[PDB]
Amino acid sequence: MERSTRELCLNFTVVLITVILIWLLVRSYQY
Amino acid sequence: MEAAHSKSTEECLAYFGVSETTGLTPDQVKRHLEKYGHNELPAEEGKSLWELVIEQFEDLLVRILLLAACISFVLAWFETAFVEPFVILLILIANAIVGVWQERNAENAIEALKEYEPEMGKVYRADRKSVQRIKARDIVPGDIVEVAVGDKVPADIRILSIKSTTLRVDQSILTGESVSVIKHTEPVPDPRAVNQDKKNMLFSGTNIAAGKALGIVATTGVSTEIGKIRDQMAATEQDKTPLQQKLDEFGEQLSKVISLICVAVWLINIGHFNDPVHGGSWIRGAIYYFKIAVALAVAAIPEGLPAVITTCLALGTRRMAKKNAIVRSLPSVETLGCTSVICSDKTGTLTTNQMSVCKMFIIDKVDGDFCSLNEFSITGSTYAPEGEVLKNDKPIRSGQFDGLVELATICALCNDSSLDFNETKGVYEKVGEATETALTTLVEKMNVFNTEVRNLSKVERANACNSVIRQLMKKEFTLEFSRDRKSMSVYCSPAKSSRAAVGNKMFVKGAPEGVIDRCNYVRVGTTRVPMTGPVKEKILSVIKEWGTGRDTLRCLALATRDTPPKREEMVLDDSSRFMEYETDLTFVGVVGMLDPPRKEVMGSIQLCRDAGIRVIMITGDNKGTAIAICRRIGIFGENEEVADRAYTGREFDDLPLAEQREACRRACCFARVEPSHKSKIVEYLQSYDEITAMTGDGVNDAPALKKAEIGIAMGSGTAVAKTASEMVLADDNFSTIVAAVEEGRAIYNNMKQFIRYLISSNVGEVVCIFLTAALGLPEALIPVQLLWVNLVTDGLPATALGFNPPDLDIMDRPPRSPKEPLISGWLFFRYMAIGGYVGAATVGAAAWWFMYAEDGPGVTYHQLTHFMQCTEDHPHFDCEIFEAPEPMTMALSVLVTIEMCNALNSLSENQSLMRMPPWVNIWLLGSICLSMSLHFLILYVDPLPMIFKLKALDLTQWLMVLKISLPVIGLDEILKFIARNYLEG
Ligand SMILES: [K+]
Ligand SMILES: [Mg+2]
Ligand SMILES: [Mg+2]
Ligand SMILES: [Mg+2]
Repeated sequence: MERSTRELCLNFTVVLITVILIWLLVRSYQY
Repeated sequence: MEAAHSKSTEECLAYFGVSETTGLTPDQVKRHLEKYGHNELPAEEGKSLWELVIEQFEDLLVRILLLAACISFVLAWFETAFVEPFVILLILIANAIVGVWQERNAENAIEALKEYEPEMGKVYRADRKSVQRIKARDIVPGDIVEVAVGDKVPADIRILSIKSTTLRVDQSILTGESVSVIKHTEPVPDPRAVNQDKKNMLFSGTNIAAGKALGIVATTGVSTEIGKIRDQMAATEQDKTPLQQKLDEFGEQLSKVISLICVAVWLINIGHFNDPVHGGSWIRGAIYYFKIAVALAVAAIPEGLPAVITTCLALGTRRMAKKNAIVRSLPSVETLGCTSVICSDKTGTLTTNQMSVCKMFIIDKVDGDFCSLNEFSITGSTYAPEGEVLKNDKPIRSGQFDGLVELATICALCNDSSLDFNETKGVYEKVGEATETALTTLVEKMNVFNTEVRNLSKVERANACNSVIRQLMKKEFTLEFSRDRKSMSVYCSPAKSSRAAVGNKMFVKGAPEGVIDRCNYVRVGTTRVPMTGPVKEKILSVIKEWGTGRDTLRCLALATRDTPPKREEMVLDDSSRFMEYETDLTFVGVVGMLDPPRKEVMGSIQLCRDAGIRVIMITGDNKGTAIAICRRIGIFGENEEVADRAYTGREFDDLPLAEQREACRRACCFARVEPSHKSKIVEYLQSYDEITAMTGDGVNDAPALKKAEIGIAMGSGTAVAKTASEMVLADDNFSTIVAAVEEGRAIYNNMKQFIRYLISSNVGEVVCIFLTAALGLPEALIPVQLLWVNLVTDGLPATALGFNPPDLDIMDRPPRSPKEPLISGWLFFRYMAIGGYVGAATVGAAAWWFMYAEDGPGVTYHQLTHFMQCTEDHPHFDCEIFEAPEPMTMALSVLVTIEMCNALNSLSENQSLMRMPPWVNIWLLGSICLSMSLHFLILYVDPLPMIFKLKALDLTQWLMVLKISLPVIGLDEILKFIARNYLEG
C-alpha cells in the first residue's frame, strides 16, 4: 500500500510544524 | 422473537411470517434488517489522539525533566533559561504524537486482518432457489439458515429439521459442556429454561461437530446468548509474543545499565557543582547537571522494543494477507521462519481440484472368459461442456454405443451436483463436488441422445443433456456413500407411469475396490453376461495402468442393479445395509478423471529444497498413483528409487514403532492414510526436533492442526479446522504456504535490523554524554539538542526502515534454529562496537574544533580537561570562550550524519552496501534528505539557532563530518564482512 509513504510524509510534517512554532515563539516573546 | 425454544416449529415460522420452502423475500429482509439491525456487536472504538499524548506524559522521567527545567528557570531569574523548558515540552509533545500514530496504525493493521475473512452464514431466500452464502452480519431474524458439519453457527437459531440421523453440536465456548451434545426439534416447554436445556437451539459462535440441519433465526446481534456475554468485558487476550518477552528481558537489563551510567554522570560533576554554572551555587549547579543526566535517560532508555516487534508483525502480516496467507496467531509468525518440514494434502492444494473425465471405457466383446474393451478419450479439461469423445483419436458420436448410453445415464443420476454459467466472469462454473461436476460435464460432452444443444445459450446449454436423462428416469432416493463399501447409489424409476410402481433400477458408482466384487454380470452393449475371473482381472489391469501413467487418473466403477429390491423393502436410517442393497450388480464402465498439478508447485517445491525444507505429500490416491504424482511435481526424481520413501497408511501401520519414527525421517509421500496418521506423523517428526507445518480442512484435521507447530487451514475448508490453525490459505494453494514461510524469514530479519539500529543509536548517545563528563570535557550536547536528534531519527530514518526489502539469498539458507538466541553473543559486539564509534566520534568532533581547528582556539594536547572556570591565567597569558556553539555543531552534526549512515547500514543484517545499495530503499533515501533539510533549517534560520545553541558551518567544516562519520559505514561493513564469511551468517 502507498499508505507507507503517507506515513513517513506525515511524520516529517509534525517535526516541521514543531520547528515552525518555535520560530513563532521566538518573535512572540521578543515583542 | 422471545423464547423461540418454547414455541413449536410451525409457530416460529408463523411468528415471522416466513416460508421454510423459500425463506424471507427481499422486502421481509429489509424490514427485519431495519427493525433488528445487523448481526453484529456495536464497534466500541474508545480511544483518542488527544488522550494518548497526555497519557504518554504521565511517566515519571518525562515529568522530572520538565520539573528540572522549571526549577532551573525560576532560580536563575535573579539576573533561555526560559525557552528551554518550552522547547523541551514541544519536542516531547512532537515525539509523543509521532509515537502514538506509530502505535495505533500498527494496532489497526493487525485488527484489519480480520477483514480478510468476514463471518459468513448460509441462508435460503426467495430470490434464488439454491442456498446462498451471505455475510453473517446480513442475517436477520426469521431467516432460514442452513448448517452442516464444520460450520460456525451464525446466529441464535431455532432448529426446524434435522437432515442427518443426528445433529451434534460443540457449544463449549458457551455452556462449558466440553463434549458435544445432540439436538432435537420438538419444543422445550419451559420459557425460563437454561441454555444447556434448550436442546432445540443452535447458539451463535458455536461449532457443528456432526450433521446437517435447517433452522429459523430467532435473534441476532447483542440479543444472542453469546452477545449478552460478549457485551460484558472485553475480555482481550492482550499479548505478548514469546520473542517479545525474551527481548523485553534484554530491554530491562540494558535499561538498568543505562540508569546506572546516568546516575554516574551526575557524580562525575558532583565535585564540579560549585564551579560557576554560575557562580556555582549548589542548587543551580545541581539541577543543571541533572537535566543532562535525566535528558540522556529519557532519550536513550530503549524505549518500546516490544513496539518494534509489534510493528514488523503489522507490516509483515499485511504482506502475507495480500499474498493469500491470512495469519490468525501472531506468535506463529516468529516460528514460521523456522519451518523445516511441510506436510501438505494433495487434492486442491498441490493440485487444483478442477476434475475432468478424460478417458473412459466399457466392455466390447466377451468370448468365453476373455473380453475386449471399448475405450475412449475426451477433450477439454475445464467444466465447460466443450469438447469431444474420441476413439483412436477420431471424433465419434457417443450414443452409437449403448454401453456409453448407460454409462452416461449413470453419471447423470448418481450425481448431487450441477453446472452453472457465470455471465459476469463469462465462464462455466461448478456447483457441488468437483468430482461430481466432472461427471456432469462429461454427460454434456457425450450427449448420448443427440438432443439439440448447438442452438441453446450458454446458460440453458449448461445442463441440457443431463436434464434429458432425468426426464427419462425419476430418481426416488439416494443411498449415500459409506466406507464399508466405497460406493453410493441412486434408486431410479421410469419416467411415465400409472401404478406401475415397477420397472426400476439402481445406478451405483464408486471405487473399483468396492464395486467390482459386487458385480455378477457385465454389460456388453445392451446384453449381459456373467462376470468372470479374467474379465475382472482385465478391468482391474486397465484401472491400474491409468493410475500409474502420465496423467494419473482416479477411476470410478459404474454399475447397475437390473433387478433391485422393492421400494417397500428398503430403509435408509442405517447406512450399513446399503452394501447389500447394492449387490447382484452389472458392470458397465469406468470413468477415469484428471486433477492437474498446480502451475507453481513444481517450482515451489524446488524453493523448499534450496531453503532446506522437507515437503511431504499426504494424499488419498492409492500408492502407485501418489508416487507418479510426486515425480511429476518434483518431490521425487524421474527415476529416483522410493520403495522406502513412500508409504500406504496400512503399510505404515505394520512397521514396528521404532521403524515408523524412522520412515517419517525419509518419507515424502504418504498415501491412503487415516486422520489419526496426521498426528502420528507430527509426533515422530517432533522427536527429531523438527518444526512441522501441517495442512488440514475437515473437523477431523483439528487434532493434528492443533498438535502441529504450525496448523494451516484451507479457506475453502471448515470453520472448525481454521480455529485449530495459525494460518488460513485464502487460495488453498501450496505455493501460498511457501510464500508464508519466506515472509516469515523476511520479517525476522527485519526485526533484527530494526533493533540493531535502535540499540546502536542509543548506545552512542550514552557514550558521548559519558565521555564528555568522564574525561572532563565541556558538554558536547545540551539536553535540548539531544531530544531534537532523537526526534528526527525516530520520525524519519527509523520509520523508513519498515519499508526495507526482503534480505538477499534469504532462502538459500536453511531454517533458523528454534532457540537460537535473538541476539547472538557476537551480535551484541556490533551493537557496542558501532555504538561506541558514534559516541567516540560525536565528542571526537567537539574535541577537534577545540584543538586542530584553524578558526578555533589552539589547545593541542592541552587540557580541555582543565576546569571550566579558568581565569587563573596559569596556562593562558583566553579565557572562557569554551561555551562556543562551534564544537557542539560538529557533535550535533556528526551525530545526525552518522545516524543516517548507520541507517544505510541497517538495510541488511549481514549483506554489504556493494550488494544491497543505498537505493534498495528509496523512502529511506527520501527520509534522510527530509531529515537533512531540517538540520539545515534549524541551523541557518537565525531565530532558532539561539535556542538550539548552534552556529553555521562552512564547507570547511561539513567536510570533516564526512571523514568522521562515514567510516561508521566502513566499520559496520568490516563487521558485516567478518559475519558473512567467518560467522556463517
Ligand atoms: K498448531
Ligand atoms: Mg527515548
Ligand atoms: Mg483433501
Ligand atoms: Mg530514538
